[PDB]
Amino acid sequence: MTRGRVIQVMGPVVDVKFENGHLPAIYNALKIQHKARNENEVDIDLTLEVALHLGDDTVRTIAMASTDGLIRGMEVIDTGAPISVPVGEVTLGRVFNVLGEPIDLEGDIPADARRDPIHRPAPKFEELATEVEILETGIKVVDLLAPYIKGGKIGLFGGAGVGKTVLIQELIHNIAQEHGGISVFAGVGDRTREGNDLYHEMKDSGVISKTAMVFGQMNEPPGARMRVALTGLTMAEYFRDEQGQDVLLFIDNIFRFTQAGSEVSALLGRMPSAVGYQPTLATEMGQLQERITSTAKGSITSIQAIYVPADDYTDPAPATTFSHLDATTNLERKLAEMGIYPAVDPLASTSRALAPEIVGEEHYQVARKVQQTLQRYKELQDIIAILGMDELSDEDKLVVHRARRIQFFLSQNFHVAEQFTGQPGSYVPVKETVRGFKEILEGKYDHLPEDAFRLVGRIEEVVEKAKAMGV
Amino acid sequence: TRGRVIQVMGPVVDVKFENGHLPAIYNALKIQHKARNENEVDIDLTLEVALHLGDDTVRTIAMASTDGLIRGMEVIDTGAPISVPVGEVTLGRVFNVLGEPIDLEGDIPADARRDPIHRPAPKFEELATEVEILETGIKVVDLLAPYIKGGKIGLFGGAGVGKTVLIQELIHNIAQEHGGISVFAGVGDRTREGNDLYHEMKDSGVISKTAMVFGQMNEPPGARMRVALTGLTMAEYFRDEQGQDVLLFIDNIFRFTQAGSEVSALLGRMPSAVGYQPTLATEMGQLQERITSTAKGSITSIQAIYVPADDYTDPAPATTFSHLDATTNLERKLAEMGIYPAVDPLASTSRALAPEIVGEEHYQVARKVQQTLQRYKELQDIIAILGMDELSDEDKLVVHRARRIQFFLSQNFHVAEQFTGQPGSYVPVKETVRGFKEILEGKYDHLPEDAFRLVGRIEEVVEKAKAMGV
Amino acid sequence: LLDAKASEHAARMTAMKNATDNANELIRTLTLSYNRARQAAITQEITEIVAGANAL
Amino acid sequence: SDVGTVIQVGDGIARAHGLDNVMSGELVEFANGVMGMALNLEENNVGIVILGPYTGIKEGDEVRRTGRIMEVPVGEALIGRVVNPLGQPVDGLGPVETTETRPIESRAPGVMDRRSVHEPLQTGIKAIDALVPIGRGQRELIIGDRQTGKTSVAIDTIINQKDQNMISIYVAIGQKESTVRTVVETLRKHGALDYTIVVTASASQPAPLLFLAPYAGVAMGEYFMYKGKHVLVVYDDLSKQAAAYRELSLLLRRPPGREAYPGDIFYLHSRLLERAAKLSDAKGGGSLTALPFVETQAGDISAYIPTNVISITDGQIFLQSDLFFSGVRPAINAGLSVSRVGGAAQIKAMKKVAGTLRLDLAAYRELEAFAQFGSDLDKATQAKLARGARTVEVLKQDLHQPIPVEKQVLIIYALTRGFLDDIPVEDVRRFEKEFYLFLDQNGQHLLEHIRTTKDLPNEDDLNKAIEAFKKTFVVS
Ligand SMILES: Nc1ncnc2c1ncn2[C@@H]1O[C@H](COP(=O)(O)OP(=O)(O)OP(=O)(O)O)[C@@H](O)[C@H]1O
Ligand SMILES: Nc1ncnc2c1ncn2[C@@H]1O[C@H](COP(=O)(O)OP(=O)(O)OP(=O)(O)O)[C@@H](O)[C@H]1O
Ligand SMILES: Nc1ncnc2c1ncn2[C@@H]1O[C@H](COP(=O)(O)OP(=O)(O)OP(=O)(O)O)[C@@H](O)[C@H]1O
Ligand SMILES: [Mg+2]
Ligand SMILES: [Mg+2]
Ligand SMILES: [Mg+2]
Repeated sequence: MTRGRVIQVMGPVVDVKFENGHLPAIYNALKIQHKARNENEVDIDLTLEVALHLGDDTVRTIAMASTDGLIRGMEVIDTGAPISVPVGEVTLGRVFNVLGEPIDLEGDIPADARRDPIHRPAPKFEELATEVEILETGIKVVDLLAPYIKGGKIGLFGGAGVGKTVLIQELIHNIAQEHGGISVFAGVGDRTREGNDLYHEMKDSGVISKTAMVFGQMNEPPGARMRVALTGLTMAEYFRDEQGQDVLLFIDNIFRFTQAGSEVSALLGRMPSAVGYQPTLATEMGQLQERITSTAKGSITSIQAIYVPADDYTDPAPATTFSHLDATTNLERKLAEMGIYPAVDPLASTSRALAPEIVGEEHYQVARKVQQTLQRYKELQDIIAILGMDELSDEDKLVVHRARRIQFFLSQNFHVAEQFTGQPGSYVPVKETVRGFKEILEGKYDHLPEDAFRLVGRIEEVVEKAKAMGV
Repeated sequence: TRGRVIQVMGPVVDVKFENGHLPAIYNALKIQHKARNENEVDIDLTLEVALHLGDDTVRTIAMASTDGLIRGMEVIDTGAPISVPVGEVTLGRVFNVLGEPIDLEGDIPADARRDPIHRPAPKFEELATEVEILETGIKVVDLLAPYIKGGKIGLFGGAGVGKTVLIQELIHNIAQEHGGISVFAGVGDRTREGNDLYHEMKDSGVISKTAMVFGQMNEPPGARMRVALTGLTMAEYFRDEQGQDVLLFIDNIFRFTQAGSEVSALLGRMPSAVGYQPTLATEMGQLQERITSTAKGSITSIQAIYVPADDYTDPAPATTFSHLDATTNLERKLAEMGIYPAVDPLASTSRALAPEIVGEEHYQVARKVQQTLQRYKELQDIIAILGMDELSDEDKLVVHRARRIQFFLSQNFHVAEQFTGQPGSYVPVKETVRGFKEILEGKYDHLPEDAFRLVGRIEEVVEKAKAMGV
Repeated sequence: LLDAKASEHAARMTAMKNATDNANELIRTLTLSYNRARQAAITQEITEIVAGANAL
Repeated sequence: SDVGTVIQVGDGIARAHGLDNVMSGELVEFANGVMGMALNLEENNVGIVILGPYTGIKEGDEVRRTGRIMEVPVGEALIGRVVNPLGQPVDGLGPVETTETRPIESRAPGVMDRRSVHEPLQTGIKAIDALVPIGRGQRELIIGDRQTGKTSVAIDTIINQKDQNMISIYVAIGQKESTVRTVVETLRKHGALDYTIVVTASASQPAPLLFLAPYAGVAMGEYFMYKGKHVLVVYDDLSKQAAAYRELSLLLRRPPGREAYPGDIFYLHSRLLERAAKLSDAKGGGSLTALPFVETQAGDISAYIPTNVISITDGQIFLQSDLFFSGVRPAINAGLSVSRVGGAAQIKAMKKVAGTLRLDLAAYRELEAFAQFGSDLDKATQAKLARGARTVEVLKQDLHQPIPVEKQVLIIYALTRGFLDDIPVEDVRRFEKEFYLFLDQNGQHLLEHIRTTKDLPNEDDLNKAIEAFKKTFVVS
């Protein structure tokens, strides 16, 4: 009947035999509740999600908590539905797990409050809305070279320890104060120290009242980590459609969704492809990322961090995700080690809004002209690496001087960096950012030394920092 | 004694012959079904055996699409290999892999002789190995890798570099003059080029001395595999029984090797190397060792090979390199610089560059050019990092001459009339030696380098410079 | 002129020492990237071979 | 009988038991109403690919045989509608109201049924029309890295086909749906949708429909082609069709290959791209035409999927990111881009004005590389190096700004014949615009002759007009 039995256990994966003619649907949830009937046995609460129909009345299921203790013959109840997450105003101010249970020790959510499914179909072509206006973050490099878009997808690529989370915290600080709207923070594979740290940042700020948080972390079993992103997004989808409020969705590491799928996919019995990745990588990523869209009813802007597996961009997972993103910044380890914070690649980062219409002609001649100076510097990298700058002549000398100025003037002092370096932070408005680049490009500040162009806000700050040195 | 289909696995089919009178490897079968009801589709199919499995069951590769195939149909056993019309009936007409005429010109009679496509290769008792030089009028080949009359010639290159264009220049020159049958076949051939070649043969009148087999890129793999053997059985009949000397043109013989891979997994073979069949060297040997010039008569053979991923270290090109007498390798780096035809003057070598088979004066000039171009290759690294002015007078004079030699290997073809406006040239061998000797001795070094591109004779280079104003 | 020519040759000598030292350092850095790649390709070809062999 | 039952369901792939009379390539119908295609037939299991949401198909559901091979709906009613790979309307706006169907596994027109392509497809981009020409029925590949301008060169082509009796199809494979709605609104604004059909296969769909989408698109255009009207087709990514087959196949369990691609990648791409042709006068002289796309990681020409597709097409247009960031747009590497039909696909004037151009912009590229390492140079090299730079300027062109062919030939005649040398390099882009204005107000006779004759007018008159403008133009 609805009761089914366990037959095989294989790390994350479990196999459930059901009665003939009464099998669960393909994303449906099951329950194990067992009380020890002898000293040897142990007691369990667990829930599982159906993933394949295996033949012979058997359904293969990924699990949502650790399967240690599972004894073949543990009985299974059937929920009849996908994992159902509590939604409404009751979510605001609360911390959650994948199962929907509150982990904040403030109570438990009333059983009569409506809970909606996690797996729902994607939005239709008739509904989607396309518009462009520019979102202002005060960070120099984003505002000139690759501007972010309201209602879009914003992606932060980088290798291990290269500065993804600090840029996310600076974005939270500036944007969520000015936003006037709902926020959701969803942590997939997030270092636990950060979770204790942020909950306290949000309570101290008073910003907690207008936001909700889902966490599944590095310690949890692989199954729970996949479904956590989908869990965060069903709450956000209620705020955009039924309340009608505009929303921000922040995802801590989107790479762990593919990585968790890679481990469980091999045990589910699928064959592997490329560098060990599953044979369903494109479809699984796309099913999640198509839901994250602006609509006629309202708008979601999503800020995502992508961990590159090694410093290898060509690896299949990071490159499948590049196509779904509107604005992208790619941090580079080599710059971080030179001392350029934030470490954005000026020539690799791209966004749909660097168009003469959207950002305006002035912000346009200036942006392309910056890229032209920097690209020449990469060609001259492999000559100046051996001989030095004696071989260079004429235009080569002038181009390297101005490239050094530009590359240090893209670096900034952040309010979130105060916990590492004693300096105060700076916010640079766009009109200042565009104006500043022009004077460097004309050559009006040729005399000032390169060490005065680091970690400053608006251009004037370089003149007083030079005057402190006297060089 | 009839048969029944059991498994249809894309290109492969499995037919179980219950009589116990199973067929043979390399034999061909027939599936002729008329639709009983509206749901079905009429089918006409030929299948060539590959393997005997256990339960009275045989694996077969199809020569048409397996769409509309239903389990339980009927297969008729011919009892022989695929059989092809051979005789004067082939001259002037185009046929499919099975010897059925594609062209609208007519239908071959059932009284005609047919021969079997499969046959053991010629033997050491009756092969032969005399050398003569075949003139083409193309500067690079006539100097650095002379084609040998009665021998195998191979054009190697990666995708989109000129293999097809160079075949059309050789066919304009060599086809008209030769007095013997010429067979042209097209394994894996671009159709927009098969149709163009028919109209080119009709313009000139080469059609009366020619026969054609076409197998397009869009056919099932089985057809692409056997379209090389069909052309070869026709050329063999003209060599052996009629005794006239002959040319064979095979277009993209890599597509023969590539087809085997597709069918290997469905036949049940384990994989080898870079996703290749366990039997690569065998199949290449069986086809290639039939393409010979015997004591009875000569087949001069010209083939195009595609270098699978711009990697000359791949198995299919490497194995192929062992079976050739002359080879020209085409490089995309030269094609980017616009030096056409884009031929490597170092990697292209032929067994005929020996003093006796070409003369002392020819050999001296040829090896001396090859020293100049190898010296320019090492010196380019030093120039790229340190700069050209840093170097000695002898090093400067090498770079001077090597630039001119490399551009003077380029030539204006008749098939480059459509691609480059200018009409085209034929350079006799004596002239090519005179000119290259002048470049090496420095007589023409005063002229500006831009005048050596896409030209035929050295006389022309002097005038082209005059227009520039030098 | 005697000061000028003595100081030139010296200048060329200094540049050439530093140029050679930069080149030899680049050779060890590049050499390791080649070895890292050679090891990488070998593992890939083996895994594609064994994946098809496991399927069949 | 004709009824079976599903035994395995997963990842969009199903196996059924029963269904004895099925054909390879049939359509099969599940109870839920989702449709499917049979691709394998073992002794006890039929292998079926699901063409819809599989979250309602359980083991022990029934599946029943339709009796039809895979068929796509065709008719004049599809023009101006946004549709699925299966003939199902997506834009809203109700039914498509088609009349008949065609197989998606058609045979290509054979040898002896085709003619040399002999008529232009004027794109309105100077570099493509002058250097890398396309003629009706010639396959041309647009290959570049992400965000290099590839989509723009295609959309600009559809917009500049309004006057000619052309029908265009845009197949979006693997694209996010918001982008396709943006493309459709862009076409509607330029008035393009009135003669176009959009086929959509968004990244959320089961990979089987991504795989069927290009075939559906050509199946829709060949209907018009065999009726005589000329057609153009665009495939937004064939590299996403390849990825989708790899999942469809690796999943089916067919063993792997080079990378993890099956060996049947070359067959898949040949089957699709060989249905593009120019039919002969007996068949009524129609034309299909094709523009596939291919994205390459790190901008590399030498790789497995790129070289397979470069082997099938009748030329290529390779777009480079390092040119794109250096101010040349649209950025086309002239050294790596060549057209096999170039020369036949042009009006007589353009053949005479601009014949050596693709090679010319290659000699400048090499002579630039050598002289950055040559110090002093002679007179013949300083003269020639200048022409290439003058040429690279004249080849530049901004987004959504078409230039008619008669104006292209006149500016290239200044460029090839050499009157353009006097103007400094920085003023060349500006000189062009003033020349077009002067030509419209004063020089109606020269343009009249070009539209009338498809040939160049008398040299003395042309020299007179251009020399006179060189009096009017003001320079640094
Ligand atoms: N803007 C900055 N100001 C000061 N220090 C910085 C800045 N950006 C990076 N760093 C330093 O580099 C390190 C970056 O740590 P961070 O928490 O941002 O790593 P991460 O990239 O988010 O880690 P992970 O890859 O695991 O997710 C810290 O030591 C930090 O102090
Ligand atoms: N001699 C030549 N002169 C001028 N251009 C040439 C010459 N040879 C080749 N080309 C150019 O290069 C192109 C090569 O196209 P072609 O299809 O012949 O390449 P391929 O290497 O034979 O292709 P594949 O490997 O797919 O069979 C020609 O269409 C033309 O543009
Ligand atoms: N001639 C031009 N002048 C200026 N900007 C141009 C020109 N041509 C293209 N661009 C710009 O280049 C970018 C091209 O974006 P687009 O998405 O069309 O590129 P793509 O390479 O086709 O993208 P994808 O990789 O998704 O296929 C836009 O910023 C566009 O405005
Ligand atoms: Mg983090
Ligand atoms: Mg070719
Ligand atoms: Mg695009």
